[PDB]
Formats: sequence, structure tokens, C-alpha cells
Amino acid sequence: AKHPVPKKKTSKARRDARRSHHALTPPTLVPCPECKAMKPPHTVCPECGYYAGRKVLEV
Amino acid sequence: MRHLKSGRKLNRHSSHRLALYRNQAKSLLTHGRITTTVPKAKELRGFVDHLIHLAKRGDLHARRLVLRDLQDVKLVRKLFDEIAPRYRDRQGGYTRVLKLAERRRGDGAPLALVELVE
Amino acid sequence: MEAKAIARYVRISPRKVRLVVDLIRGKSLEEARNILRYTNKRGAYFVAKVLESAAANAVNNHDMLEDRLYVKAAYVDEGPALKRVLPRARGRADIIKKRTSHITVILGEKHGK
Amino acid sequence: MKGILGVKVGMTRIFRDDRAVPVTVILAGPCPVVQRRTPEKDGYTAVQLGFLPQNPKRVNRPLKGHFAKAGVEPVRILREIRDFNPEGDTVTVEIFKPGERVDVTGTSKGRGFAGVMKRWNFAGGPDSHGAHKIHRHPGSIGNRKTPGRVYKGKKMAGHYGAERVTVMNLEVVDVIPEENLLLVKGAVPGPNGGLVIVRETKKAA
RNA sequence: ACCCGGUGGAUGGGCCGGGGGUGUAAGCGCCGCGAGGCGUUGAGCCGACCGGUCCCAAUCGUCCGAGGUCU
RNA sequence: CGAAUGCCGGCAUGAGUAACGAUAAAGAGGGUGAGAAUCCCUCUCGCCGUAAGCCCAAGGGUUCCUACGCAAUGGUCGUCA
RNA sequence: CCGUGAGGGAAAGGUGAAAAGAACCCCGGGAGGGGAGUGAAAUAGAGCCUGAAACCGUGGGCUUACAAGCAGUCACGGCCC
Ligand SMILES: [Mg+2]
Ligand SMILES: [Mg+2]
Ligand SMILES: [Mg+2]
Ligand SMILES: [Mg+2]
Ligand SMILES: [Mg+2]
Ligand SMILES: [Mg+2]
Ligand SMILES: [Mg+2]
Ligand SMILES: [Mg+2]
Ligand SMILES: [Mg+2]
Ligand SMILES: [Mg+2]
Ligand SMILES: [Mg+2]
Ligand SMILES: [Mg+2]
Ligand SMILES: [Mg+2]
Ligand SMILES: [Mg+2]
Ligand SMILES: [Mg+2]
Ligand SMILES: [Mg+2]
Ligand SMILES: [Mg+2]
Ligand SMILES: [Mg+2]
Ligand SMILES: [Mg+2]
Ligand SMILES: [Mg+2]
Ligand SMILES: [Mg+2]
Ligand SMILES: [Mg+2]
Ligand SMILES: [Mg+2]
Ligand SMILES: [Mg+2]
Ligand SMILES: [Mg+2]
Ligand SMILES: [Mg+2]
Ligand SMILES: [Mg+2]
Ligand SMILES: [Mg+2]
Ligand SMILES: [Mg+2]
Repeated sequence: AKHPVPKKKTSKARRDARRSHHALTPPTLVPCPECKAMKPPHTVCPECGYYAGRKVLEV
Repeated sequence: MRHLKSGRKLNRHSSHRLALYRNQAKSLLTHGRITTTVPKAKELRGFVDHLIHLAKRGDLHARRLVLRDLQDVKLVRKLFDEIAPRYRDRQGGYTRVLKLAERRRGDGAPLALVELVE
Repeated sequence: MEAKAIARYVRISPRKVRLVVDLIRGKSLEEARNILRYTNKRGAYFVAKVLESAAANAVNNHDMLEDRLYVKAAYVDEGPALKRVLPRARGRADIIKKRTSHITVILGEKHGK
Repeated sequence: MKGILGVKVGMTRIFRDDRAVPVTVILAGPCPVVQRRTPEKDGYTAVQLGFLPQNPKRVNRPLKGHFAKAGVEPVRILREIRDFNPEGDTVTVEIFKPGERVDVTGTSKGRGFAGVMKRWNFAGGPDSHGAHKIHRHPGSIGNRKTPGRVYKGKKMAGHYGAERVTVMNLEVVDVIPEENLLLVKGAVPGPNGGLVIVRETKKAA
């Protein structure tokens, strides 16, 4: 509401033509070492995922 | 630029950012394991390690230079008499950092874990 | 056979949700299930809930061998909005409209061939 | 036209006939000619070179150990020299006798998104008197209804630095063939460790 | 985006050595009624620079990706 | 009825953009919970302190206290109010 | 509801013939669905007759990344029905 303003109502085309990028990507997942559960890499997985320094397990 | 500089600015100013670390420290050396944002941790290492290494060499001057950051006699005590030991034959990395796979909700902050190795 | 599970009037803005309802269209309910669990978006949650619900309907009502069905179709629809008032500077006042979604998630049976 | 590659050690003033100062140590390590692009099979004349040896095998396939000199292929064979034809094997460093003149070509320092007035030295605004949130702006950029556009080359802010830059006629102060070392006259681009190349001065020769 | 690493590895953090910046820490001893001064001591502390070192972390894996139209 | 910067209603565009209301400031552990950066507890840190603390008057009119609860209200969250 | 006040002054009607208003089971904290059941009819399910248009979608056919655009029209050509 002021100085610069939209000259024309953008076309439905150009609108979605710019959102051609907002397309969301799928996470990056990998199988946990032990439990046959799926989980994102380099992370002390939500099911006892890791060895040595406590793996904040589900025990 | 703002090239070869090293040392996260944590959307905090001097006295805050500093007094922040001293509080991460006190926690970490009382509970042995703390959970924070991955970054807030990646920094905590060196601040603590130092505190600990100053503990091994542990004499009087070390007891004090260390106290300056913890202010608490006890704990400062528990660190020199029960923590320092466990590391006397370990040179470096007296601290660990392990990323968590879940993010704080209604915020979405990537988390991590911090425990004293060994 | 197929089984749907529509979550009506979910207080949340469509364009925000369609985002994820797009991450699981046509996938292994095992795949989907996973993706959602690990997707940083309020929407994830709501879609999951529905998804997991048609999963149940699949089993319980239409006999479908859980471990053999995918997301044949999914898609969220626009529901009546909530016109609230947002006071502005110089006695302006505006109508902020809290939208609401209608999330549909229908299931189908994978090959078996 | 003598080529050669080298990182860029550091800087430091020296001393010669009193009149101290002022060089840029840079090492033109052994550069194993790994190809010699012919004006028949290629159309022009040059010599792929290769630098830093290394690579205990990060070297995929292509590699090109073909030319029996590809000693565990260098990290950056990057670049040939052009109109250069060595002693068909490894460029010395002694290709340079002191007193000679050169040209260093390097990757300049990366200044990211740079405001105008660094990127171009624009005068900026007036720190006081009127002022008002234009203390560092580019001021005006065009005329009115005619032209009604902005010049194809109109200076403005943007990526600035981290571009291939060449500084010429640099005097070759010295050279230690033992350590592949080479000393010049400060004016040499890029950061330390970044790669640079050293030709013979285009000034004449 | 680009570039370099990812343990058959010195990538970052710690640690050690060196640069470098401060100006000779605390404790103790001595001199002074005392503020102080002297010594131990160029000490102590010490970001970013140059290196060394697997003590901490780059674990484990996953997904893409040609099989070449016609005279 | 196609135009009146027409009237009423509805839905678009700018746009996932500007914002989210003092730069006094946060950190962690443990609870509860279907669900916690946001609720309870404890330790640490910071802010006001001729108030950012207390007592009156006006005005307000149940906002007080307690039990059970989150659709909406709270500029996010909410098990809290 | 607006205004100190005189005064201004809205929006908002319809399930079915009869509540027969959806037992019970399943997912879910709920809301909400899926079955089941009522009904002639359930896109008659209570933010309920008919439910148009803007506007937001999902799927399919044709089409498009060397192209200059009041967006049509007139020709030929492919592809789909
Ligand atoms: Mg930096
Ligand atoms: Mg201060
Ligand atoms: Mg006002
Ligand atoms: Mg830079
Ligand atoms: Mg000026
Ligand atoms: Mg100003
Ligand atoms: Mg003008
Ligand atoms: Mg390292
Ligand atoms: Mg040192
Ligand atoms: Mg002393
Ligand atoms: Mg080694
Ligand atoms: Mg007319
Ligand atoms: Mg209108
Ligand atoms: Mg914009
Ligand atoms: Mg912006
Ligand atoms: Mg913003
Ligand atoms: Mg606020
Ligand atoms: Mg009340
Ligand atoms: Mg109360
Ligand atoms: Mg809320
Ligand atoms: Mg508000
Ligand atoms: Mg609760
Ligand atoms: Mg309560
Ligand atoms: Mg039902
Ligand atoms: Mg009807
Ligand atoms: Mg009727
Ligand atoms: Mg109707
Ligand atoms: Mg074409
Ligand atoms: Mg035409």
C-alpha cells in the first residue's frame, strides 16, 4: 500500500510458472545398521542407532 | 568478505555469547550429556576441552583460570578430582558431538548431542 | 479395489499442504510412511494421520493386504476460510484469512504380479 | 612463450644493492608435460602441464596416464601454455633467469556481493546534511522518457572478485632452482595457496 | 553455485611446536609502619597466521545414471 | 446490463512476499502429555529497582479462586491463559 | 454493532413425508473419515432442497524450451477421439 505497486494482475500462467521451483524434494533416507528401520544418514537414529558413545537408544 | 575469521557469532552479542558458553559448560560438566542445536555445540567443544585440559595440568593457577568460567567451587572441584583423571592419558578431543535425527517442532531446528568422550 | 480417507476442515492453508501431499503421491505406503516421518513441514503430520487412516480402512474394511498397497491417488482441496481481523496503522484494519484444507488420500493395491 | 604453473607461497621484502624490497615467493614446481597439442591434430600449439603431483588414487578413469610422464597424475593439469614447446619433458623452473620479465595470471580474491563504490569507487552519498538512507547508493541510473532503458554495461553491485585476473611486466627478482622457488614484485593476484601461472612478458620478446 | 576433503583420511575441532599480541601471572620469599617495591620471570595469558599429531567428528549406506534414428 | 472511481456478496492478484509490536537474553536438567523452544519444577545467565516494586482514587464489571477442557481468541506453539 | 450524545443502524429463512439425526466396529487425543444401519433418495448427514459463475484442484488427450506476443482468424498439415 504505497509508492511502488503491481501494474497488472499476474496471469495464472506466470504465477504457477514461477512456482515451478517450490516443488518440494524428498528427504534423504538410509537403512539403520541394526534395526530394519529407515533413517537419515550421519544421525544417531531414533532406535539405538550407533556404537561407542551412548546412542540415546530406545532401551 | 569476512574471510579467514573464525568463530561463530550466535545471534548474540559479546557478554551474551560469552555468558552463554559458560552456561553450556556448567551444564555439560554436571550432566555429562547435553542436547542443543548442532551449531551451539560445534562450538562448545573447544570452550570445554580447554576447561578440561586446564584441569589435567591441574594445579592452583589452573584451578583459578578455570574457576573464572564456572564460578562454582563444587563442580570445579568435581572436575579436577573425577573428570580430569579419566583423561590423563588422552591428548585431545575430551568431547564428543553426535547429531540427532529429529528437529525441534514448530521451529524446526536441527539437533545434536554433546557428551564428554570416554 | 481402493480405500479413501478424507480429513475435512483441517485448519491449515492448502498451498502449504499440497506441497507434501505431492511428496507421497503414488508410492509404497512403506515409502510414504517413511518420507512423512522425516519431512520438516507442519503438513507432514496431517497427511500422515490421514494416510495411516486409509491404510487402516484398506485392511479393516476392504481386505487389502496392507503390505501390498500404494497411494493410487491423493490431493488436498480448499475449504471455507476463517476471516479474522488484522488491525493496521492509521486505523486501517485488514482481513487476514485463515484458510482450511480438505485432505483426501485414497489407496490402491500394488501389482502382486 | 615460456609457461609454468605454481601456487603462491607468500610475500616479503628482500634486499639488493641497499634499496630493500619486495617480493612474492611463488614455486614453479616440476611441471610434467602431459600432452603437446599439435597444430595439426588440434589447430594450434601448446603444452598441457599438470602441477602438484599427488593423488594416491582419487583419479577416476579418464586420468590419461597415456603420456609416460603422468607420474600419478597431478591435481591440476589445468591449462596448457600456448605457442610453447619445451624440452619435451617437465618444465624446469630454470626456464627463468633473474632480471627477466613475466606475467602472472591468477584467481583474484572473492569479495562476494559487493556494493557499488568498491566494485566501482562510486562517490557514494553525503554522510550529513540532508542524507536519508542513501549514504552508499549509486544515485541516479538514467534519463527520462528517452532512452527509457538502462545501458547494457551500466555499473552496479554484484559478484566482484574471484575472477581470472592478470598483472603484467612483473620483474623476475630471482629464482632458487633447488626448491622450484621464484621471486617477483608484489603485484601478483590471488590468495596464498591459490593457483597462478607464469608466462614470459608479452611486453615484447 | 564453485572448490577441497570424507579413515586405504590431516577436512574441521582439541592437543603440541612455532609465529604473533600483551609486559614480566598467581603463589611464595625478602624490604617498607603503609600505599607499595624487589626477586622467582620476559613471566603468565594467549582468536584467526605456519605446521605437526587420529584424541573427537567426516560411521554405515542410498538413488540416479549408455547400450548409439535414417541415406 | 459489461462499464456509472455504480450498490451488496463471493473469490482472485501482489505472495508463501512485507510483517509477527521496543536490541532487558538467554542456557540446561527433570516432570506432565497423543503432541513441548513456548506449561510445571530445579540450577545457571541477564533486566528493572523514585520501578519494570508496593498501597490508594478513578474507570472497568467476575477478568478473583478452583476443577475439568483447547474448536475459536493469543500475531508461532500451547498440555498454558 | 457505531457514536460522549441527539442519533445511526446491519447481516441472518428451507434435512426428511416421518428423526427414522446414523447403534456397533475400525483409524484418530480430537475433529474428521471408512464400514454398518435408517431413508424412496445420504453429492437429502445436520457449516443439510435445488446448487449456477468467478476461484482452487486431481486425472486423461493434444501441445510447447531459436522464439516476438489485442492472443484471434484463414488456410493447409500431423496426433487423439
Ligand atoms: Mg568465515
Ligand atoms: Mg556489556
Ligand atoms: Mg488508533
Ligand atoms: Mg570470500
Ligand atoms: Mg562519503
Ligand atoms: Mg542516515
Ligand atoms: Mg524519475
Ligand atoms: Mg584436523
Ligand atoms: Mg604458542
Ligand atoms: Mg607473581
Ligand atoms: Mg599421521
Ligand atoms: Mg454499455
Ligand atoms: Mg467488491
Ligand atoms: Mg516481491
Ligand atoms: Mg525479500
Ligand atoms: Mg522478513
Ligand atoms: Mg513481541
Ligand atoms: Mg467470563
Ligand atoms: Mg487466574
Ligand atoms: Mg495459535
Ligand atoms: Mg497481535
Ligand atoms: Mg495434556
Ligand atoms: Mg490445569
Ligand atoms: Mg460413520
Ligand atoms: Mg436432494
Ligand atoms: Mg422439498
Ligand atoms: Mg445442497
Ligand atoms: Mg522448437
Ligand atoms: Mg496465425
